[PDB]
Amino acid sequence: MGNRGMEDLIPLVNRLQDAFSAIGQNADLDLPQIAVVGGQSAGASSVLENFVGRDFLPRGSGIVTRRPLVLQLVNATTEYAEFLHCKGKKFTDFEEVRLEIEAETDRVTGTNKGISPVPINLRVYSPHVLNLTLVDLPGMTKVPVGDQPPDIEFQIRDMLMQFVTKENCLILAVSPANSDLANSDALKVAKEVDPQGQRTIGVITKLDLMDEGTDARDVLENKLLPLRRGYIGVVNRSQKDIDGKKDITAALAAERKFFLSHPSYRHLADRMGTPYLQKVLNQQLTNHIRDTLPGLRNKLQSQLLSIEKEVEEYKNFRPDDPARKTKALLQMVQQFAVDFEKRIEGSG
Amino acid sequence: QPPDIEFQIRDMLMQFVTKENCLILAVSPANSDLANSDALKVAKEVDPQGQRTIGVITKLDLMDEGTDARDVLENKLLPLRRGYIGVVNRSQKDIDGKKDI
Ligand SMILES: Nc1nc2c(ncn2[C@@H]2O[C@H](COP(=O)(O)OP(=O)(O)O)[C@@H](O)[C@H]2O)c(=O)[nH]1
Ligand SMILES: Nc1nc2c(ncn2[C@@H]2O[C@H](COP(=O)(O)OP(=O)(O)O)[C@@H](O)[C@H]2O)c(=O)[nH]1
Ligand SMILES: [Mg+2]
Repeated sequence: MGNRGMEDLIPLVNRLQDAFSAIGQNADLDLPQIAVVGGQSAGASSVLENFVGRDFLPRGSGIVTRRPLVLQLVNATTEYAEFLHCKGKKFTDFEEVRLEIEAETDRVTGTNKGISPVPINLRVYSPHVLNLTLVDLPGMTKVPVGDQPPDIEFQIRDMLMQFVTKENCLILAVSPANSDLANSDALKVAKEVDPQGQRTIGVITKLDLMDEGTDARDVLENKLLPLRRGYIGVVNRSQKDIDGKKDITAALAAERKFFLSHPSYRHLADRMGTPYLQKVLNQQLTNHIRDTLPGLRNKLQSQLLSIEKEVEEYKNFRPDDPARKTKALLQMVQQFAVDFEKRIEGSG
Repeated sequence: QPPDIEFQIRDMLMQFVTKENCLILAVSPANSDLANSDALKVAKEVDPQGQRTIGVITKLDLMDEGTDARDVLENKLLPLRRGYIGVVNRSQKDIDGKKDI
């Protein structure tokens, strides 16, 4: 478990914040939010929790993500979690967090596969995290089931648009490997909000459920459908694994063996896996934080220039200074005589 | 393929399933959530009452270990008037292996 690529980026945020906080101003470290987009049963929830590094989300077959979950990571001296609707309560075990998520979902949506556009806000504190916003959205569908109205498609789409048309947001498009990539819904959305692929990152899931004799080699090599940032293959847990409480360590080891042994993927074994997706995202934050430094320097540079002309004199102040008093006297008298002539004569 | 490939293919479907004296076979794999099928959405829009539509489930040997399609084959998840029929075809390895029908 855990995400150790944050450690190299936490102090940079602290140092810059301490730099501005001393002057009574805050640092515009507007780190982007990460939205996970995909279709029903694509694997989005499994992907997202691997970036957080904690096992707390609900996952499995069926419509499990019935409400948008917004996770806010906050740097803190101790690790704990809390909800907005459980004010005054403290969560010290993520299993309780997962159960609360299901309970809060059913209380509003019912049990017959309902949805609700009102999100759930989870705030996890920890010393090993940045101040990040992570969004876990419901998957998209075509036809209603259970109590879903005829317009279930568009209600889900609007929930999606509110979080992906927002600037400064990484779109993490997850698609299954055992379905034709031309018929993925994630990529249809990405190419409508991010035409040039500057934000979009593709993930290919379910590489271990391919039909025998077929592979995704022309996908992971960015040949079938060119994507600016390429595709990353991942092998998450199976539904049996979820119900079997399979450990994370075993899942990662199996993912490593898979890519190292599959004949069509060995030459890409180092571009794929859970840890590589962490590295790409972390590197994506680091590029953003370092791309904003020029603005911060210019702000401080402008302020010094404005203040410098006066503090040059204040720093040399001595109360016993006849020269200052007489210089002040000549300035006041010259100001009065100019103001006086202005009002009477019209000069100036 | 131009940007409007989606609506060019759809306009071809709407020339054969938008008329009477026609049966429609809604084909969809079983290794994906049935709620996301494009076959049913088209059939439901053209044949709301399910008079003509018949559902087919094509890939039952490719389902993730630990689940099954009973909720569909028993016409419970998305009840369809004429039910659903499950089939198991030749894999890609078999097509290239010259396996007899
Ligand atoms: N074996 C395997 N199972 C997967 C993979 N990706 C997703 N699944 C399964 O697909 C189901 C759906 O997972 P989930 O992410 O909750 O779908 P979601 O509704 O999009 O969140 C789960 O049972 C996962 O175990 C994969 O790469 N390999
Ligand atoms: N293993 C397996 N493969 C299947 C099954 N049904 C279809 N396929 C595969 O589906 C692939 C494409 O089928 P096809 O009918 O051409 O899809 P189409 O583009 O709609 O015609 C073929 O390679 C088949 O081997 C199945 O039940 N099991
Ligand atoms: Mg989900």
